[PDB]
Order: sequence, then structure tokens, then C-alpha cells
Amino acid sequence: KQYKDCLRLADIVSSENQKLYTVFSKTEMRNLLQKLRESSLMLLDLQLDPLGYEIQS
Amino acid sequence: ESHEAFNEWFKHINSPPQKPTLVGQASFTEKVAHEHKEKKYEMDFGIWKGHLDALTS
Amino acid sequence: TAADVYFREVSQMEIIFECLVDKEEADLESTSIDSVEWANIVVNVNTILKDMLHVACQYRQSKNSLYKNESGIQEPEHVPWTASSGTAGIRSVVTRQHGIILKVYPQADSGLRTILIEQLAALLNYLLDDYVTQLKSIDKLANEERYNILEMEYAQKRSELLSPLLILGQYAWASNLAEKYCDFDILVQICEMTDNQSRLQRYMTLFAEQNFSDFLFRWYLEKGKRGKLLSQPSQHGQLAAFLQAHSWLHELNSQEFEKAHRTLQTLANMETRYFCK
Amino acid sequence: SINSTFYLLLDLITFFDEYHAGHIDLSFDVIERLKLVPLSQDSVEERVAAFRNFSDEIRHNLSEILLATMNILFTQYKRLKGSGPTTLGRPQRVQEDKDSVLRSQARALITFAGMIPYRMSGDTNARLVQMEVLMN
Repeated sequence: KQYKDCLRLADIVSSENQKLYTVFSKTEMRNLLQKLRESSLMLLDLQLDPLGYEIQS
Repeated sequence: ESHEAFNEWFKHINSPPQKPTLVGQASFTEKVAHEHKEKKYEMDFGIWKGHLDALTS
Repeated sequence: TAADVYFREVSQMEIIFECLVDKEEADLESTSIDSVEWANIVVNVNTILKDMLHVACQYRQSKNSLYKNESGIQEPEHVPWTASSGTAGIRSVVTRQHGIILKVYPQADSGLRTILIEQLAALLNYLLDDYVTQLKSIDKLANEERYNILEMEYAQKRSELLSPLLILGQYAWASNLAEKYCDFDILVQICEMTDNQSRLQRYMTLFAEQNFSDFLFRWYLEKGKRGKLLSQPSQHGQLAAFLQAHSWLHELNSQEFEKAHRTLQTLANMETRYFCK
Repeated sequence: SINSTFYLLLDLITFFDEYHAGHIDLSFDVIERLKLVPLSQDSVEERVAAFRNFSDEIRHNLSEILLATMNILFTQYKRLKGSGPTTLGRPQRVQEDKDSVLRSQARALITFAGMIPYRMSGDTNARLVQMEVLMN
């Protein structure tokens, strides 16, 4: 249930320091984005924003 | 090392403590034995969860 | 004691055969489940005030005008017009009807079949009151509209008080009440949402003009109220609730990645409070 | 005991023959009939209890059986996703239901592999989880 840390994987994969985005296939990148969307939906069920910040009322 | 840690974590997450179930016509001795099983389960679940969070880290 | 003068004024013998059901009710001893015969006499009055309102309605189906309700005239009587009596909404006749509805206090303590017959009865009565307010509102001309739109809010806050009363009652009658004041969507739409019948909210949008432009705007107004995935309990239906919403989180979920990118960038630009974010 | 082990090893040879021949649906029907592994979450505890009664000859083969069964599920899932939308006439709901079932079966196999009192190779568990992550 560390759904906020699931979304930080996008920042790590997109990082120019390690260029991890170059080693992913188009199918794996689609599957990663689907898995990140699934974690983002679970944050909304917890009444957080899609990125795991408190929804400022 | 990352694959070993993941396999240890994956073994541990798939072995949760079993919640005691009360059979619907339990004797007075079986109800006291159930309360002792439920207190044991809460303790065993607390230990299992603490170990899971350490392995997750 | 007499009747010829209580016919020119029979309207008074309905506000008082209610005050004599209440002073009979004080001695009904219907404190809990003990009283039975005494919850049968409160229903015997409810049946007579009801079929008396049935008689005023069918005598307004037997018109003579060849423009006002053509059926029953020289045209086929196989289809009656609006079952309203064209009553003008009396402020003592209406008050005794909204009094005997709140004798829904008996259905709290009563045998199962009995609570349904008085419920079908109080439904049968309210579907004459909402019909006479509809007939009177139709007759209003365009000028003096401020009085016409205030009489609408008054009927709409009473179809809205006839609804919480039937939110505990059977929703097999909700389909009828919704068709009787033939809109009153906010009740039927929340009845279709408390249950597992979105076959009903599909059947509701099927038989309605521009149901699609309404159902989406009804979903957005009901943000967190109706159209949730998470309020309903297994497969596609849970997914559907997310789709209804029209941000980046429900956009990743809906597979709307291009849309999620636009909002994620917009949030990144307004961000000043936290560098890490 | 010995006789039941022998016929179960013969049926497992037939399972691996159909699997290696690429007859994915026939190999699935065989493993479902053998009731060696759970194909539903509800069957996991029953199959973990049954595992204690298997002979060592069957227990030694369980890692390969789980990998072959997970590869069957993963390939059926790929066939379901790779069937592009060009058959005008199959109801979209039946496809979503079948995807949900294959993911539930895959989860049951991993839950089972984690609950068994038998130390599988670390590579076996890694491949099982990797195939599930590719199905999610």
C-alpha cells in the first residue's frame, strides 16, 4: 500500500542520470503506465490526489 | 541480492497467519480456546506485519 | 345530522374526519405491536378519503369540452387524459393530506401485508395532490412568472418530502411515483443508485429525451454522491464509475493518457510550495 | 500410495508432452483434471493441505509444473490481448471477464507457491512473479 512510492518509479524511469527509459520495450512501458494508473486509482480511494498529496479542500 | 530479498519478501507475504474461525456450536471450553486462539492470532499477525514491513524496506 | 348544506361544504367533513381519526388515535393505544383493531380503523378512513379523491378525478375525465380532454367526448375514451381533478390546491384540503401521510407512524408497528395496503393507499392519494399542482402550474401565463417559479419550488420541495417518506418504503412504488409527477428524477435516480439496478437507470435514460446529456451532468453534480465505482460493489461496473467522471488519477484509470499529461503539466506549473513535488 | 504416484507421473508426462507440443488448451485441461495446483483463490488452502500427502517424486516436479502452468496462463492471456478488435461480433464483456479469471488463476498459483512448506528455487519464484507482473 505504498502507492505514492509506486508513482515515484515514473521519475526514476524517466531520469536522465540512468536513462532507464531506453531499455524498456514499447509493451513494457505501456504495462508500467497501466500499473502506475492502478496505484493512482488506489490513492483516489484513500481520498488523496492522483499523486498521493492531500486534496486541499 | 535484490532478487533474494524479493524472494524472501514474496515467501513471507504469501504466508499470513490464519484468522481463527469459530464453529457454530462450540462448547464453553471451545469458546475459551477460541479467545486464546484469537489473542494468539493478533500477536502472530503483529509480528508477521512488522517482519513484512522490514523485508519491504 | 344533515347533508344538503355539508355538500356545498363537504370539504370541511374531511378536515374533521381526520381530527376524529386522531382523537380516535389517542385512544388507539398503538404504543407498540399490541394494538391491531385500532390500526384497522385508521386505514378504513384512509380508504374512504382516498376513493373520494378517486371520484373527483373520474368526474374530471367525464368532461364535455371538445378541446379540454377530447377523450370521453366525440373522441375515443379508451385513453383518459391527466388523472388530476384540476383542483386548485386548497390550504386545508392539502394540509389534511400531508397530515395523514405522517400517519406513516403506523407502518413502524404493523403486520407486513397491512403496511403495504396503506402504502399503496398513501401513494394513490399523493398522486392526486401532485396532479392538481401540475394542472394548476400548466395554466400559468408568462407574465407574473416570479409567482409561477416560486409555486414550482414549493411543489418540488414536496415531491422532495414525499420522497424521503418513500425512501424507507417499497421502491416498487417509486417507479410509479416518478412517472406520476412524470419527471421527479432526483428520487428515482437515487433509488436506482442505492440498489444494484443500473438496468433501471439505463431504462430511465432509455425512455427520456436527451438522457445522455442529462446523465453525465447528473453524474458531475453528484460528485462523490452517485456514479462512484467504490460505493457500488466486482467487474466492469466498478470501472464504469471512473469513466463517468469528466484529475490525472481518474484519467490514468480511464486510459486517457494524453489528458493526464496535460493536467500533470498544468499542476507542475502552478507548483511553488514544494520543489520535490 | 505407490500406484497413485506412478499414474500421476504418467499423467504429468502427458501434460508436459502437450505443453512442449504447444497444445496450450489441452495441457490446461490436463492440469485442471489433475487438481495438483489451485486454479482459484478459494482452492489454495485445500491444495496446500493436499501437498503434504504427495510423494517426494511429485514434490520434486512441482516447480516445473507451476512454471509450465503459469506459462500456459500467460500465453492464453497474450492470445486474448493479441486478438485485435477485428472480429465484429464477440461481446466485449466476455473478454474482460476472461482476463479477470486468468489474472485470478495466476494470483492463486503465486499464493500457493508462497504457502507450500517446500523451498522452491529462487529463479522459479522470480519467474512466477515476473509473469504475473506482465499479466497486470
